[PDB]
Amino acid sequence: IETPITANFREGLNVLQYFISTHGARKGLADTALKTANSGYLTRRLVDVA
Amino acid sequence: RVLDATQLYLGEIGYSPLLTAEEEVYFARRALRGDVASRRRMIESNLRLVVKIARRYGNRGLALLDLIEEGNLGLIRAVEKFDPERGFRFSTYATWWIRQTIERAIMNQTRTIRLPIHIVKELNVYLRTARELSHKLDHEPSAEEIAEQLDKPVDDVSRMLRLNERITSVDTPLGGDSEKALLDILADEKENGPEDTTQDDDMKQSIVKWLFELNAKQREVLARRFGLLGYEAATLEDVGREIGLTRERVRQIQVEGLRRLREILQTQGLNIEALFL
Amino acid sequence: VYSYTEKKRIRKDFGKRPQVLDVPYLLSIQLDSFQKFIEQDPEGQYGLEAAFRSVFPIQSYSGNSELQYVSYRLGEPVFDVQECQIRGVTYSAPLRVKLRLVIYEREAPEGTVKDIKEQEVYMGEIPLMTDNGTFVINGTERVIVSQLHRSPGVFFDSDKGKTHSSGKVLYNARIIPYRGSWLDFEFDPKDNLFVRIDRRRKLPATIILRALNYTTEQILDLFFEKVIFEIRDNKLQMELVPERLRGETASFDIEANGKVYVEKGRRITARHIRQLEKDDVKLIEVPVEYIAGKVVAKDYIDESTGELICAANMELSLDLLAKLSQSGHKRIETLFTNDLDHGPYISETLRVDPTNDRLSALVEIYRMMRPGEPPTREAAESLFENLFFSEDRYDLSAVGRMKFNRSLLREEIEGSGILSKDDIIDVMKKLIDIRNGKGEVDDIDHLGNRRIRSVGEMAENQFRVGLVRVERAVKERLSLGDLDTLMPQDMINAKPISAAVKEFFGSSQLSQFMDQNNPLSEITHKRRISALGPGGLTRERAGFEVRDVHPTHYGRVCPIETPEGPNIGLINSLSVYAQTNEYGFLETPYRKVTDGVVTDEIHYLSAIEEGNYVIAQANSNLDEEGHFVEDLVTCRSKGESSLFSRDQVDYMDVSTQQVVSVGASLIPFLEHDDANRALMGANMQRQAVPTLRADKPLVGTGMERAVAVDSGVTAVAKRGGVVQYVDASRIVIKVNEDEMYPGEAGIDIYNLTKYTRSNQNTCINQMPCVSLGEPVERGDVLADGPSTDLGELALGQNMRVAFMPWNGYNFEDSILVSERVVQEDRFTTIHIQELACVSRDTKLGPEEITADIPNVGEAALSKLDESGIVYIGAEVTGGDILVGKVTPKGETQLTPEEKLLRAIFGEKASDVKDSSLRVPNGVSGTVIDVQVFTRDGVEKDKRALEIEEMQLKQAKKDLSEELQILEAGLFSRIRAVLVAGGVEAEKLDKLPRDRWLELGLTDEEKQNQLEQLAEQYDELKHEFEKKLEAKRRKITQGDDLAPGVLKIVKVYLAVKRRIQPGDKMAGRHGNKGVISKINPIEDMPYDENGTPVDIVLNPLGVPSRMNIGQILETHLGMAAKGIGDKINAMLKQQQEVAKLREFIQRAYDLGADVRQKVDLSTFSDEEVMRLAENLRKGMPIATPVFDGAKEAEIKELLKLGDLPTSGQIRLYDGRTGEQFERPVTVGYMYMLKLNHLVDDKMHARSTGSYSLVTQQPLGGKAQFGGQRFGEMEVWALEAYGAAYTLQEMLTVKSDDVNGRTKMYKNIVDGNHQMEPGMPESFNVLLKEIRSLGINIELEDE
Amino acid sequence: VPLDGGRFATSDLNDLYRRVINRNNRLKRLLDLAAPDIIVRNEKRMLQEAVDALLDNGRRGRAITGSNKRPLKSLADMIKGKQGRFRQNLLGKRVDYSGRSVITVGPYLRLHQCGLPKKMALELFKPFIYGKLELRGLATTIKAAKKMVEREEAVVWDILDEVIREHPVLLNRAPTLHRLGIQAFEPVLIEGKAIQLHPLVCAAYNADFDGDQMAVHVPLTLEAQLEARALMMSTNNILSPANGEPIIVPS
DNA sequence: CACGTATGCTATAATGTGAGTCTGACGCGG
DNA sequence: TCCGCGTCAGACTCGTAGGATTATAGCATACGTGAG
Ligand SMILES: Nc1ccn([C@@H]2O[C@H](COP(=O)(O)OP(=O)(O)OP(=O)(O)O)[C@@H](O)[C@H]2O)c(=O)n1
Ligand SMILES: [Mg+2]
Repeated sequence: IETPITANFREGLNVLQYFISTHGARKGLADTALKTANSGYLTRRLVDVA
Repeated sequence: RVLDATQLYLGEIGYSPLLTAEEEVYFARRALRGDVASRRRMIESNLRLVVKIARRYGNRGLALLDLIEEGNLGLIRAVEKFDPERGFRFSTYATWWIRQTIERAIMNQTRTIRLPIHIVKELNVYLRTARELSHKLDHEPSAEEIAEQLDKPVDDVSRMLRLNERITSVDTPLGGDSEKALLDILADEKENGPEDTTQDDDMKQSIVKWLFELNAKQREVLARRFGLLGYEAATLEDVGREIGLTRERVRQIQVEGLRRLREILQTQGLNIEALFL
Repeated sequence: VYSYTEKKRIRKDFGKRPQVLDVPYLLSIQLDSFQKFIEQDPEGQYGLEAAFRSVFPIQSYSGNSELQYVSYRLGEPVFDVQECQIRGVTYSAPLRVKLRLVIYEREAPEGTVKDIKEQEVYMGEIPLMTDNGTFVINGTERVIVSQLHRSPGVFFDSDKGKTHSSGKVLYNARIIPYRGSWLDFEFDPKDNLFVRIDRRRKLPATIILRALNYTTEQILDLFFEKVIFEIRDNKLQMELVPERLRGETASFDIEANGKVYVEKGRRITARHIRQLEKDDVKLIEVPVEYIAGKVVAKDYIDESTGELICAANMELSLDLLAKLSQSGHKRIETLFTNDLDHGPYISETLRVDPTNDRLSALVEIYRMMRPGEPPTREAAESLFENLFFSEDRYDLSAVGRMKFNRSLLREEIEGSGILSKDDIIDVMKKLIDIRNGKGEVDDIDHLGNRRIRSVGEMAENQFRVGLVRVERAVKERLSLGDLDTLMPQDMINAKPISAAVKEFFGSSQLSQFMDQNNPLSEITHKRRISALGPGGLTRERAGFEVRDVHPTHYGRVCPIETPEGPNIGLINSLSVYAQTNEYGFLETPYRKVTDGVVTDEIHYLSAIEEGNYVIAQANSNLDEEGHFVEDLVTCRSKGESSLFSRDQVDYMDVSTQQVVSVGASLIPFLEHDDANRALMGANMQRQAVPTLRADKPLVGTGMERAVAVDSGVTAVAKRGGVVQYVDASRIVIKVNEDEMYPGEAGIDIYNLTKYTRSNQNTCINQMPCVSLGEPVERGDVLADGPSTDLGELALGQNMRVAFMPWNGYNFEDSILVSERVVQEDRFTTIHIQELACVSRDTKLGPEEITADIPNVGEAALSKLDESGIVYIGAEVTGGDILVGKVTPKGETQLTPEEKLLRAIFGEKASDVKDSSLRVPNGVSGTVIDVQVFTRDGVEKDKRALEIEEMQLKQAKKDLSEELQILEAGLFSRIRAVLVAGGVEAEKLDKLPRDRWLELGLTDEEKQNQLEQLAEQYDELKHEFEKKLEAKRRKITQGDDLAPGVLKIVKVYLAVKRRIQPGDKMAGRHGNKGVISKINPIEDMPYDENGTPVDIVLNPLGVPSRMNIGQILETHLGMAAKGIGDKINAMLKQQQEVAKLREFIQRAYDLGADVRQKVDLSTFSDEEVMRLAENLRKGMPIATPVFDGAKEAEIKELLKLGDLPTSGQIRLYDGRTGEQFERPVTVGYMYMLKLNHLVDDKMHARSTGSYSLVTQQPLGGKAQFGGQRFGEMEVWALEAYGAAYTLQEMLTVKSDDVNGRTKMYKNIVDGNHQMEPGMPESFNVLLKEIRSLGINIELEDE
Repeated sequence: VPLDGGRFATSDLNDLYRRVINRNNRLKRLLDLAAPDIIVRNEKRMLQEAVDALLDNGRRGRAITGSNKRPLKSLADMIKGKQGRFRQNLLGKRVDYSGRSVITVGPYLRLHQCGLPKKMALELFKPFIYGKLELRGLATTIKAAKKMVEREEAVVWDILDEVIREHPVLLNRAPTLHRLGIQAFEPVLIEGKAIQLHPLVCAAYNADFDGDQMAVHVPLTLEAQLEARALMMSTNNILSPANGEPIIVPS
């Protein structure tokens, strides 16, 4: 994102900085649910081969 | 890319000749006398009629093709027992046969546990009655309300409605996702847990030891009666077949064996402990 | 100006932004939507009216008979919500519909004068929505979650590369109806326009126009601009439009008049263009070689022969030009097609099109959908017209037509549900405009393209499906039957419609068990939006783009509330102020800014309307009754944010809260919390189990009261007035004359729900808030629900918390709690689980519910009464029998060991088993209630009969007290009317009230009032009779159960669970923990004052977590409690009401720029001491979300409490007595006990039952299951050495049947030897492969 | 099999076998009856459709939907999928002498120990109790031993304490990414329902105590006990299988 | 001989069908 | 070499819910086995 968050958590994000934060946060959380799958599929392919 | 069994067959039926009245009479007279070609043409020409009835007979049991094939069996019996001498048309007579054979197959094959036509016919009347009740009673029919209307037994109405209850798939996953199928919940009841099977082994082994702890003529008259050591479970009177050959002395000795063994369970530490069991 | 319940306890507000609009009713969507479905509208096609008019009238295939719809009506519900929940039936109304069978003559042309048969037929019961927003389906409260789907209309999208490593952007249009086949247009790498009907095989786009009867030349006239070529004398000329060239390179020397403008081989800039246009250039001379390639528009034929020289859409040549000239044509219309802006797409598509005329096109379309089947002309016309041009099979709906027309830039919103020939061409035009460069592609993630379906639309659709199934049956029977004997009800079946709707409200993905741990859980579940289930996305289908926060979610959808899981991003909580527009798009309130001044005029803007205006931020500073203080205000438009001048600003955010959802609005210092942690915080508040003592939150936001009231779990006063009678069961209020209607008696009765089971087996208890003889207004809280304090929402309990390590007892989030917490029974919770015992009928015989049970201790049977049912109030523990039952056994063929055993004790105990319902193992509690459901015919149990005696007498008492209080209240009014113009005070009281039918006065308005009160009295007199007969009938009524089932006994247990190690606790900043140890009071860190801390939380679970909210909550919590401790001290010493008033006013009016004013004074002395008594256990403070308390305000509040500004204190270790070597942050964190109790999750198994086919042990604690030893877990043993451990796990522990018993025997024998075998799963595998017809044999050594 | 409700429940293979038999027998009939060839053909198509559905449903085009709309599970489907029989019932299974519960800290423990709830351990070592009970002659037989455990008699606790001594138990956490996701410990009987985990091994399990749960497994044989104590013990697995750096360390 | 189960026949003419779509990726075969 | 086809996609946990859906005709002779 071209606009960074100027604030910190002690300062309090404002409504716009918090909303902009959400994107990164949720992509992180979705990443843990979804990517652990291709990660895990790689573990299993490796195990079968060796 | 016509690959579908259905569209292929319906293409082949369309490709047939359609029969008239006088043509039906010519073919039908030759057919009953035993013409090969006449039979084939009357069947092949009237396939369209089966399909029409088969089309208004789906979503009830089998698939369209299934219904079609069954209906076709009715067409053959129709051609077999058609009367061309009677002025009345074939289509009218065939319709009965086609509907009959389709319905009969739908009453048998549809249900995994094969339900007899007799119960099915009874069920029809119960259901039709329920419908008329529902239209006037804004609520739905009770078993007792249906029984009152037919003047029949509540028990008999309930037995029938029970047989209406249709079958659950074991292979079907239930937890919405394919999380667990019903098979995985439902345990083998006929198979005992190793805990239970081991307990019976302990009792069976203890018996041999218990038989070789009392009197030699007390374990030889108690065991062979219950079928514990013997091969066949005999009665007080039947223990005479071995060597006992008595009725009174067998009954005194059976109970004498059990009385000395009741003291053996009181002293080991069971008796009232193993009475709840 | 504060209400009565607020006078008892006022929350201090640190908010500074005045709220122009109040939080709406939070359960608006569910109620409005379903209300529209059942709502009787004559015109406005909504729910049923629409459904009937759409399908009906149904006319027969013969056309003699037709069935037409008149009107419908819902019968009143057979059972109340209460009886439905108990009995386990759907709460529904019978649907009675008036239908008229009209018959035509076949002999007369259309004579309707034969038979009209009109009757009111039953078609199903429709489930009704509760006042709260729920449905009770088979005795279970369920919510039908609103859905989010792609809006009907048109959408222009594009594979951004994807296909062809060429990397070509292929543009496509998709026309989406509400019902019908989809119409796709798409481009091919070679720039040929294609049509996919119903996403089937590809067809050339021009073919569809031929089917709509377009000649080649008409098609070309539609897409292409004509360019005229005049052939003058011998030289070639063409009519020029100055611009057309524009950004092209001149292929010839362009000469105009006599003078050369372009140089040949140079690019024509803007100067050349304006020079040519101003010179008024209309003819330019051109070489003959330039036309080689140009496309002719019309058919040009030889006027002499009358044969075609060139067909339309044909590439011209030098010789075709020559032939054209000499025939006598000196004008040639050619397609303007200059690449770049005007592409020849349709021209090339016509060359790909194998079809010629309309018929050939209709045949090819017919052959696509129905490949193989020979065409007929009737068949092809019928199919094509029935695809997109039939009113019955195609319907864009109002929203489809509206979004369609706006996408094609129309003026008219409303129109036809069927696609016009004009529509299709306009869509193709726009597609090609986009592939030209003049146009943009619609966004799929844009909320302007995602629409909300709540309930009413979805119930409507299922109901239409039911009707469609009925239409086939109806039309079928109308044609076959004789018309005159046959009435309409013998044709209609109710079971198809009832089945369609039952499957929606019962089987459907969006119908799910209400989430009922706590009020917030309920309220948030009812405002859920799911993109999943039918007509939506799947987890497989769902990408990464859909899941992420879209710019348009601002003010409509919460960006911080979504399941952390596979459903992340597909499920969304609705925002606070958000609502559905008439068409079902989401919209958000905004304050209109007029001439720079910010009005209170409030406009709800849809996603698409929002893009157009510049909206200022809520935090933007307004100047005292007019415009913005600051010159450059921070605003947002076009989906992005920056500074703007004041004149540019159009609108502004209504509240600072509107971005956030309900759940997140309850997090105090959200502003200081990372969005991830905040998500889990809002998510765990829903898991909070209500405690025995519902404790308010000291650090709140203000949404607390809104949520508690709107959830419906609190009893709120409609009428108000003064409380006549309080009871731990009921509240009767006498209404005030101003709201009290003069018709009925003016006494409201709220019956409180006592200790009842939830879906999660939690406890639902209503307690009375107000005292006897308290005055209350409309909308005052009369009784508190389960997790609510005086009107405010109370999900858990606030605690003195200190941030510091303990002896590893708070290692990784692990929590150290004081014994004082357990003692004070805070976080003690009571669970209410329902257990049923079913008496069925088997092939062997009916099961008996007798107390007479083979092989059972007198200890066990002591607790069962005559019938075999446990007593009310009886405490029970695992294995105790609740309802005794025995399964009849037929010819039990016992063995010699069993026959000798049965002979020894002689306890033959008849031919019967023991299948008694007994308390599940380890669960222990008190029987609160028992219910018995019997079939009508079978003789009632002794215990069932005494239960009915109780219900009957209790019913009689209830109704009697109704008529008595209602008669007393009604004559109390007659007494006041009679005094009006007839003074008889003492004289009227002496004669009996029962003999007042004679009493009147002169004929005025007051005599008419006496008549009203007398007619009501008698109305209530008969009403009481028919009510009592209804109650008596329901109590005697024997219930229709499942087939097989003779009777059912439902036992309700109550268990009290104590807090304990393993139990899961959290805060509201997403901060979880498991309790590790309960420390003695002596051991816990204590203050200089000697007061021990309740909880010791680990400092290291804060800076890593980046939820700083919890620490601000702790500092403010201590400051709140600081002021509570001062008020507690002043109340202990009585002191002056004047002095308390002083301190409390200085306190409420602290904040630097506090919005909330509290002019204490007006409060009467009695109101003030009731207020102080509540403020004593800590002054409750509200920190709005994004308009919260500042650090400086919190430190200022701490100074008012004489607590430290650092909010750190000197602490002493309870064990040693020595001081901790540095100050520790202490204060009050509001903590929650989540549903995840160790009591429930704890499970263990040695040996148990085993699965049917695989012979492996079952899974799950409810099935007494072994833990799954997965591939992952196997590999670990493989990495190690552990080969015996692995074989164990594969064989004697799972399948190996012989092995497991043999090894059990060895372990009791103490041999610890395995003796392995063959796993039964492998034997199955073999059988499964041989069933495929593959020979798989074991080859021996 | 009969469900409790009096209803029956069956495999979809029964529906597929019945399809095949009905159409096959109907084909026998139409051959006995000398039916015209178009009808014979339709029946032969339908017979091949039914067998192909029975072997592998969904491969031959549109799979045959049963009762809900879900395609009937065929023979190949029970072998094939991850869910088939290989991955689900054969490369991993559900297991006897297995338990689970919430985990919580045990800072008092030594590295080779773990807090095991009393009631959980009572159940896991049931056969081992039965065995010592009969060798002490405190229990006359197994069913009396079971009833002594059911009554949870005071002498039983003392015997259970004696069995657990020097007996290793496997703790497992999902997901098991690497071999240290299973470790052996000597158990310590504790009052309370939560498993107590040593802090220093929390790294290998990726265990944090905000409600995670662990599987418990009892190695039965002498061989399995020795493999747990020597190979899989916490103390003996200090270094990781990947890098040479230690995984067990204070935090 | 009664009870359960099955195969029989009905004569106005009627004779042609009919769900949900959209993941993104990769590796062969025609 | 371009494009329909078909095989892929983490590990354990618990809590669940529904049996719902459907229509078939009615009656006589024949086929076959079991009770008194
Ligand atoms: N869907 C999930 C969630 C969690 N885990 C495992 O459980 C661990 C702990 O999850 P969690 O407690 O949510 O994360 P932490 O990093 O411990 O953070 P915190 O508890 O402070 O939120 C994850 O890292 C992961 O190994 C997983 O495998 N799959
Ligand atoms: Mg965790």
